[PDB]
This record gives sequence, C-alpha cells and structure tokens, in this order.
Amino acid sequence: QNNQTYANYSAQGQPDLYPETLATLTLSFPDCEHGPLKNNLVCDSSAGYVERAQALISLFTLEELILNTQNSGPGVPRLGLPNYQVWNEALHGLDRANFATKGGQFEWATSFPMPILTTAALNRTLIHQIADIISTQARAFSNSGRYGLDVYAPNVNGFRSPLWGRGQETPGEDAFFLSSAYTYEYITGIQGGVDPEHLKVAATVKHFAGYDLENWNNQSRLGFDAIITQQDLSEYYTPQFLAAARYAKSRSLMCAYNSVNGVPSCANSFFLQTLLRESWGFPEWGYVSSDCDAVYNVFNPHDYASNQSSAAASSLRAGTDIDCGQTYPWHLNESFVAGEVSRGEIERSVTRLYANLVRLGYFDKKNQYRSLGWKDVVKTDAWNISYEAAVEGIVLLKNDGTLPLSKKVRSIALIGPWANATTQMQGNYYGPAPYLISPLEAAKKAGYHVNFELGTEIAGNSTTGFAKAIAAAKKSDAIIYLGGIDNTIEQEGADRTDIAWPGNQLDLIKQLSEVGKPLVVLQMGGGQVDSSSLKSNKKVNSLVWGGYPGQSGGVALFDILSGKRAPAGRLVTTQYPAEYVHQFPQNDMNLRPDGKSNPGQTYIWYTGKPVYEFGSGLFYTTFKETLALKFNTSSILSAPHPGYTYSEQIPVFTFEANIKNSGKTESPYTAMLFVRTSNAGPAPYPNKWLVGFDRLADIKPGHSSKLSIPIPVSALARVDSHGNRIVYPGKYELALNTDESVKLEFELVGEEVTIENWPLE
Ligand SMILES: *[C@@H]1O[C@H](CO)[C@@H](O[C@@H]2O[C@H](CO)[C@@H](O[C@@H]3O[C@H](CO[C@H]4O[C@H](CO)[C@@H](O)[C@H](O[C@H]5O[C@H](CO)[C@@H](O)[C@H](O)[C@@H]5O)[C@@H]4O)[C@@H](O)[C@H](O[C@H]4O[C@H](CO)[C@@H](O)[C@H](O)[C@@H]4O[C@H]4O[C@H](CO)[C@@H](O)[C@H](O)[C@@H]4O)[C@@H]3O)[C@H](O)[C@H]2NC(C)=O)[C@H](O)[C@H]1NC(C)=O
Ligand SMILES: *[C@@H]1O[C@H](CO)[C@@H](O[C@@H]2O[C@H](CO)[C@@H](O[C@@H]3O[C@H](CO)[C@@H](O)[C@H](O[C@H]4O[C@H](CO)[C@@H](O)[C@H](O)[C@@H]4O[C@H]4O[C@H](CO)[C@@H](O)[C@H](O)[C@@H]4O)[C@@H]3O)[C@H](O)[C@H]2NC(C)=O)[C@H](O)[C@H]1NC(C)=O
Ligand SMILES: *[C@@H]1O[C@H](CO)[C@@H](O[C@@H]2O[C@H](CO)[C@@H](O)[C@H](O)[C@H]2NC(C)=O)[C@H](O)[C@H]1NC(C)=O
Ligand SMILES: *[C@@H]1O[C@H](CO)[C@@H](O[C@@H]2O[C@H](CO)[C@@H](O)[C@H](O)[C@H]2NC(C)=O)[C@H](O)[C@H]1NC(C)=O
Ligand SMILES: *[C@@H]1O[C@H](CO)[C@@H](O)[C@H](O)[C@H]1NC(C)=O
Ligand SMILES: *[C@@H]1O[C@H](CO)[C@@H](O)[C@H](O)[C@H]1NC(C)=O
Ligand SMILES: *[C@@H]1O[C@H](CO)[C@@H](O)[C@H](O)[C@H]1NC(C)=O
Ligand SMILES: *[C@@H]1O[C@H](CO)[C@@H](O)[C@H](O)[C@H]1NC(C)=O
Ligand SMILES: [Zn+2]
Ligand SMILES: [Zn+2]
Ligand SMILES: [Zn+2]
Ligand SMILES: [Zn+2]
Ligand SMILES: [Zn+2]
Ligand SMILES: [Zn+2]
Ligand SMILES: [Zn+2]
Ligand SMILES: [Zn+2]
Ligand SMILES: [Zn+2]
Ligand SMILES: [Zn+2]
Repeated sequence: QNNQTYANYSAQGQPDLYPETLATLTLSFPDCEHGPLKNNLVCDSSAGYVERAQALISLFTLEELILNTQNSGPGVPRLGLPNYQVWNEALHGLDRANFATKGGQFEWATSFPMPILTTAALNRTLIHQIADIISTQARAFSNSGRYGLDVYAPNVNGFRSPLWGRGQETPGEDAFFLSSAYTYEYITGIQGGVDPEHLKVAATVKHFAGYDLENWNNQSRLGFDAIITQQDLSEYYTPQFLAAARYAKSRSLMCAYNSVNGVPSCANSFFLQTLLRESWGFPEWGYVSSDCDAVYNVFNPHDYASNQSSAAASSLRAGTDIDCGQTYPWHLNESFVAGEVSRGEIERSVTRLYANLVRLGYFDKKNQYRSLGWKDVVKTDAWNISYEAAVEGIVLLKNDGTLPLSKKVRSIALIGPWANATTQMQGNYYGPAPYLISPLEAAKKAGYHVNFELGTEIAGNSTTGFAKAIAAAKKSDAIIYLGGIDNTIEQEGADRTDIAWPGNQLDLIKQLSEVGKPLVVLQMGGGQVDSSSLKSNKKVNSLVWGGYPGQSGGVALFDILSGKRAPAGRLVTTQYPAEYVHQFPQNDMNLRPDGKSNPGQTYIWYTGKPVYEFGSGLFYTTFKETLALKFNTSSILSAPHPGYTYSEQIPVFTFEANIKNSGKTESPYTAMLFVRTSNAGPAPYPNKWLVGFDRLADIKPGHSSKLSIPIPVSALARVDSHGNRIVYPGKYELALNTDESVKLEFELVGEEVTIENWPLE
C-alpha cells in the first residue's frame, strides 16, 4: 500500500505498510474518576460490559469511529480516551512492546522456545503455563503504557508444506488434534480461563484460513488464491479454529491474506459469520482483526473489490471489525458517502473492540490485573519455564548410547554455525531477552574443556573453516556439531526453496565422522531438513532435533547432552526426503494423494517414506508398554457428560497402558496415540491419525506409571465429501507411538452419528 515504486503484490512476499500501521504508541488508561468520561456509563464498574461500551461509542463522531477501526487507534483526545494499539505480538513472549532501552525496568520480556519446540514436549500443562506467564508479563507492560491488552497469537495453521517460512511459529502439522490442543491451552492461558468475566489478555487466533505458505513459486501469500475442498476445509484447515471459538472461547481472530475458493478471507462471510459465529459459537462481542493489511489486499492484488473503499465496505460487512492497516480509517469515510455502509455497521465493530477492553479492565483501576508490574515480570521469568519448555521438547532422533556423554568425556570439539547461537535461538517475533545462553557458554558452564570452531556458515560453500574444525575434533574426546537452519533460511515473507541441509554442512559433518571420535549432531531450526545421510552413517552416533530453544537454549541442550535431564521430545512434523518438495506443487492444498503427482501430505496421508516420522523420539532408557471391544456411539452420546461442556468431548472409552521403565535411567515418558480404519467412513482411508497424547513424570528403573488417554467422540469422527463430521460404524485399531508397542482393535456399531453439520456455501 505504501510502495514508492510499482509493487507486484502477486509476487512480493512482504507488504509495504504505512508508518502509522507500524508505529509504536505510548499507551495509558482513561481517567474514570476525573476525566470527560467520568459520568458516562463506560466508567460505571457495576454496569454491564456491553452497555458500558455502547455508552462510550455514542459519544464519538463518525470520523472518530472510522479512525478507531485501525490497529493504531488514535483514541479520542477530547474525551480523554487514549490511543490504543491492537497489534501486539505474543507468539512465544512479548514483542512489539515499547521496550525501554536502559534503566532496568521493561528492557526485556521472557523469550520462550518457538512454539514448534514447546509442542514437541507433548505437555498441555506446559503450554498453558507459558501462556499464563506471557499474559502476566503483558499486563505488567500494559500497566506501564508499554503494551496492549490483546495479542496476535497463537499462530495455529497446520505446518502442511515442509518448506513454509513460518511453520516454526506453529504447533506442527497435525491441525486436528495436536494443533487444536495447543490452541486451547494457549488461548485459555492468555485469557485467564474459559471466557472469564475478568479477561486477562484477549487472544487473536490466526490465520483464518488456508494460509500456510509465504511465496512458494513466487506466488505471494498476499494474492494467493487457495482452492480447497469442503472436506479439507472441515478436516484440516479449520478444526483448530473450531477449537479456538468453541472450546477456548477466543475473544478475537485474525483473517488471513489469501482467498479460499475465490473469496478473500477478510471478505468471507461464510468463514467469519456462518462458520465462526453460527457453527462454532465465537463470542457475540468478540471481534475480528485483519492481517496487516489483508483488507488492502482484497483490492490489491485480489481484485475482489475495485478500490480501497469497496474493499473496506466488503470486509466490514463480511465480519472484519479491525483493520491492521490504513484501508479502513482512510477509506470507510468514502464507503459511508457512497452509501455502501451504515453508521450502525461501523459502530458495531468499534463497540466490539471496546466491549473487550471493558472486560479487560481498561476502565477499572481496581481490576485484579491492573496492579501487575515489573517485579511480576522478574519473578515469572525467574521460574525458568522457558528453560523447562526447551528441556521437555528437545527430540532425541538417533542414539547408540553415546548420549548422555560419559564422564570420560572431558573435552569436546564444539563445531558449527549454531554452536555459539544467541539470537538464532529466539526464532522470529522476539523482543529483547534478559540474557541469551549459547551452547558454547553452557558447555563451559557444565565443566567441559571446549575446543570451539565455527567450521562452516549455515549456507556457505567456503571450506575455509574445515581444517581447524577437524584439528579440534582430533584434539578432543567427543565432537558436538550444531547446525541446521535458522531465520536466514526460513522466515516470514520467504519460504525455503528446498528441505535439504543448507550450504556445505553435511560435507563438514561427513569429514568429522571420519576422525574416529564420538560424534553427536544437533539439527536446529523449525522446519526439518533431510538427515538421511546422518541416519545411515554409523559414525554419526547421535542426532538430536533442538528446534529454537529460547533464552536458556544452551543450558537446556547441554543438560540433555550431559544427562542432567533426560529427553522425551517427539517430532511434531514429518522429516521428508528432500525430493518431496520437487515431486508436486507445494500450493496444492489437497491433503489426499491424487494418483498423479501429489503423494499425500502430512503423516496422515503421505504414501512415501519419511526420513524421520511425525512422533519420532528416543529416551535414555527403555520402556516396556503393555495394555492395562464394541462401542455403540449413538448410545455413548446418549449419556450425561458431567465435566464436559460439549457432548463431542465425551470419551468413547479410555486407552490404558502400563508403562514400565525396563532400563537403568530415570526418565519422563511421552506418547502419541494413533487410530486407523480401513472400512469406517469414505475411502480413501488415511495412514492413521492422532487421537491422543500425553507426557508422564519421571519413571524410575523398575517402576511403572499408568498412561490414560481418553478417546473423545470428536477424535473418531471422519469428514465426508460435504465437510460433515460423522462417527461411522466399522473396525478401528489404536497404535501406541510410531513404534506401535501396543495395538488395540475395537469396533463401532450402530448408525452413523452426525457430530457437525457443515453449512452449505
Ligand atoms: C508439564 O509442564 C508443567 C508446567 O510447566 C510442569 O510443571 C512445572 O514444572 C516446573 C519445573 O519442575 C515447576 O517449576 C518450578 O516452579 C516453582 C514454583 O512452584 C511453586 O509455587 C507455585 C506458585 O504458587 C505453585 O503453583 C507450585 O505448586 C504447583 O506445582 C507443583 C509442581 O511444581 C505441584 O506439586 C503442586 O501441586 C502445584 O500444582 C509450587 O508450589 C519455582 O520455584 C521453580 O523455580 C526455581 O527452580 C528452578 C529449577 O530448580 C530454577 O531454575 C529457578 O530459578 C528457581 O530457583 C530459585 O529458587 C530456588 C529455591 O528452590 C533457589 O534455590 C534458586 O537459587 C532460585 O532462587 C520452578 O519454576 C512448575 O511449578 C510446574 N508447574 C506446574 C503448573 O505444575 C510439569 O513438570 C510437566 N510435566 C511433565 C510430566 O514433564
Ligand atoms: C534460572 O533463572 C535465573 C534467574 O533469572 C537465571 O539466572 C540468571 O542467569 C543469567 C545468564 O547466565 C545471568 O546473566 C548474566 O549475568 C552476568 C553477571 O552479571 C553477565 O556477565 C552476563 O552477561 C553476558 O551474557 C549476555 C547474554 O546473556 C551478554 O549480552 C552480555 O554481553 C554478557 O556476555 C559476555 O559474556 C558471555 C559469556 O560469558 C560472552 O559470550 C560474551 O562474549 C560477553 O563477553 C549475563 O547477563 C543472571 O545474572 C542470572 N540472574 C540471577 C539472579 O542469578 C538462570 O540462568 C536460570 N537458569 C536456567 C537454566 O535457565
Ligand atoms: C477520508 O479520510 C481520509 C483520512 O482522513 C482523508 O484523507 C485526508 O485528506 C485531508 C484533507 O484533504 C488531507 O489533508 C490528509 O492528508 C488526508 N490524510 C490522508 C491520510 O490521506 C480523505 O480526504 C477522506 N475522503 C473523503 C472523500 O472525505
Ligand atoms: C559468541 O557470541 C557472543 C554474542 O554474539 C559474542 O559476544 C560478543 O563479544 C564481543 C567481544 O568479543 C563483545 O564486544 C560483544 O558485546 C558480545 N556480545 C554480546 C551480546 O555479549 C562472542 O564474542 C561469541 N564468541 C565466539 C567465540 O565467537
Ligand atoms: C504501488 O504499486 C501499485 C501496484 O501494486 C501501483 O499501481 C502504484 O502506482 C504503486 N505506487 C507507487 C507510488 O509507485
Ligand atoms: C506479478 O506476479 C505474478 C506472480 O508471480 C506473476 O505471475 C505476474 O506475471 C507478475 N506481474 C507483473 C506485471 O510483473
Ligand atoms: C522466483 O523469482 C525469483 C526472483 O526473481 C527468482 O530468482 C526465482 O528463480 C523464481 N523462482 C521460480 C521457481 O520461478
Ligand atoms: C445403539 O444404541 C441405540 C441407542 O442407544 C440403539 O437404539 C441401537 O439399537 C444400538 N445399536 C446397536 C447395533 O447396538
Ligand atoms: Zn478523586
Ligand atoms: Zn484523575
Ligand atoms: Zn490456568
Ligand atoms: Zn449468516
Ligand atoms: Zn486473489
Ligand atoms: Zn483471484
Ligand atoms: Zn479511498
Ligand atoms: Zn518483532
Ligand atoms: Zn526422581
Ligand atoms: Zn519407588
């Protein structure tokens, strides 16, 4: 929009936003005791939140309403109503806050691992706690004028194509179960429960819907025209948004840049009204924000509206309330003149925003969250949940016993482009951290003598650094190589063009494997890279996926490597062979194989051979898993369901297994539980799909713990060609983990039961 020369938004991965959209405002609170609003109902803390917002909006001029439909809302100075910023980031810690540059207070916020790594922990309680800490820190900043009260998080699109520049931001490739679980825990942590009266921070689940590429084949996200079947929309592209609106009761949602089936998401009433509000029960006074600036893109480049004013009117009437951008505040005035919008329509959207702000305590100085301050940031940071999340999520992919490092390992050759990682560890959407502990610093802190060499860049073809790296390996007891990908490889606005290791890293690794020393390789980054040559090289003793491990990443990594902590992470995406992305267009949105070039996408449908499967992870001990059936689903749905708000949450039954530590090392345990059928519902039948996961506390040698994974009705439903969610009679089989240590067949009997009627059109 703010391009100085010709810009082709069909190709260009980044928008040209106005400085107004991008501005860092100084925030404050209305003075409800003494300011111009003191006798208006909005300042009456005993009045209802809607009535309060309505009384406030009645005081605005039309121009003031229109100007306050943008993310950088100017407020209304004459009313003592401050500017308020809707655009705040919280993906894995606060970002876009007005951070102080000196003086101690507000110089930083906790930098958690990227969500891709946190999710690998398979710990729901962990995700909820991170979100609770993020929202506490958000409130502390808000109370000093340095951050807003709603956040553009979580990013929950499925990580479908493995080259997506932003898959690092997500809970992985399993949109239905794993992503939806993250969605619920995160949103309830941000908001302070399930739609509490006193909202803590408003979540903004994103990006709705069909967005999962930046610019593959030079087709920018900004003008991307996704073609998606109703079945896939229901089954893969939206179930996490159902979970956000229905279960978590997200107060906000962000519509995506792309069109789906010809209609830009922010101008898509089928999405924003029919699905979101009518089908999934998104709060009546919840509000939708556009992406920055998806409303502009309705016009340029989608050409769904012929100008900015018509783009603004179309979006507003479709159900987009707030524009992250300048299209609303600078062109809805023309819409009103042209008769395309009413003042009622504009008032509804601003009232929606302000109704949330009332719920958030924006007008109530005695609100329970208005007293959190800098010491709350300091205290919650000191809990070290960022460290805990990385330690829990790190994934052991290959091991022969080299890990954990024996006490006979005194010196290490620490080599590679991640070896001294600081800012690399933070991924993207990060603010300043209290500290950044590199693997190098942590290795020295752990007692090892460290021979450190860069070896090679992430993406070089210079071999300049190889000789010193090999020399160091020769001098040391063990070799720890840290490399892989980072945000120079995968980022917003620019997808990867391949899913191989970048540069000449694999060459250096191969040469290190020929020195005759123990070799541990750490593959870092959010997307996966093809480690087939490492899997197959006997001289690569260990392989760890370490993601983006946050502020304490170095210590998390080395605590695992030294065995101070024992790993239990499992992969949350498939590690595909490199050729996969060349086999078929990555913007084919169809999940299922098509008997042509599309081999099936994600672990659910892929017909090829992953290098490492979704769900892969090893332990420092061995576990002996043992089991500890006909179900009529119409009957199961006939019973009361105390403890469950929605009937589709009721367990059909609970899978129970005994998990015995049959090895010598105390270790936590993780499990993914998958189900298969070859006769229930429509063909083709998937490989399998995830229906449950859990993580169990440390199990000592010789000890056992019960794994209990309920199998909810919703998890057994399949999706028909119309998008309806139906539980079908037939034969099913559960399998515990990628190693399928336990299997359990069961039958569903009786009639088909409808769980969701997918609305037409
Ligand atoms: C799935 O994820 C969840 C959620 O993240 C994991 O559970 C978390 O586990 C972490 C790490 O073990 C716990 O962190 C520790 O929390 C301490 C504070 O908790 C206590 O107070 C709070 C606030 O009132 C209570 O809520 C807690 O009670 C609840 O939780 C406990 C379990 O923790 C249950 O038993 C209860 O029933 C409650 O449900 C507790 O009472 C916090 O002090 C501690 O931080 C110190 O320790 C770490 C590591 O040692 C240091 O890095 C850090 O700097 C702190 O050290 C300071 O203090 C020590 C004093 O001991 C000094 O020696 C130091 O010098 C320094 O000053 C740590 O953050 C977390 O509480 C817990 N969360 C929840 C919600 O339960 C699960 O384990 C995980 N599950 C699996 C299977 O993996
Ligand atoms: C559990 O929580 C506690 C409480 O927060 C954590 O304890 C804090 O740990 C941090 C990090 O170790 C520590 O911060 C250091 O304080 C030192 C002394 O004041 C500083 O010298 C040091 O600064 C260096 O590191 C920064 C990056 O982190 C750099 O930006 C800075 O420029 C300094 O870097 C120099 O040194 C490094 C390595 O020595 C070198 O690579 C550079 O070249 C450069 O020369 C840190 O700020 C806090 O003091 C701790 N706070 C308290 C109260 O103890 C603890 O880490 C958590 N535990 C886990 C496992 O996460
Ligand atoms: C609709 O509103 C926009 C924004 O207020 C108006 O654009 C401004 O016009 C004023 C007065 O001519 C200029 O001085 C400003 O520079 C413009 N601001 C921006 C950001 O462009 C626009 O004139 C209004 N359109 C109509 C038809 O009323
Ligand atoms: C590892 O990385 C850190 C952070 O990039 C480097 O620390 C910097 O070191 C120089 C002096 O050598 C200081 O002037 C900077 O202020 C440091 N930056 C920070 C953020 O602390 C460090 O030099 C690197 N170490 C190696 C061996 O490459
Ligand atoms: C910005 O790009 C658009 C095409 O997307 C073009 O029509 C417009 O003139 C450009 N603006 C400037 C100042 O070059
Ligand atoms: C703009 O980008 C699209 C997508 O890459 C491309 O097909 C088209 O040819 C480009 N148009 C111009 C005028 O360069
Ligand atoms: C996309 O465009 C870029 C920049 O012009 C170019 O370097 C690249 O070759 C193009 N990619 C494809 C697949 O056409
Ligand atoms: C399943 O349950 C329903 C309602 O409880 C019952 O009417 C029906 O006969 C049952 N079907 C079978 C096959 O048991
Ligand atoms: Zn007074
Ligand atoms: Zn006052
Ligand atoms: Zn909670
Ligand atoms: Zn409708
Ligand atoms: Zn389009
Ligand atoms: Zn089009
Ligand atoms: Zn205009
Ligand atoms: Zn940022
Ligand atoms: Zn123990
Ligand atoms: Zn015991």
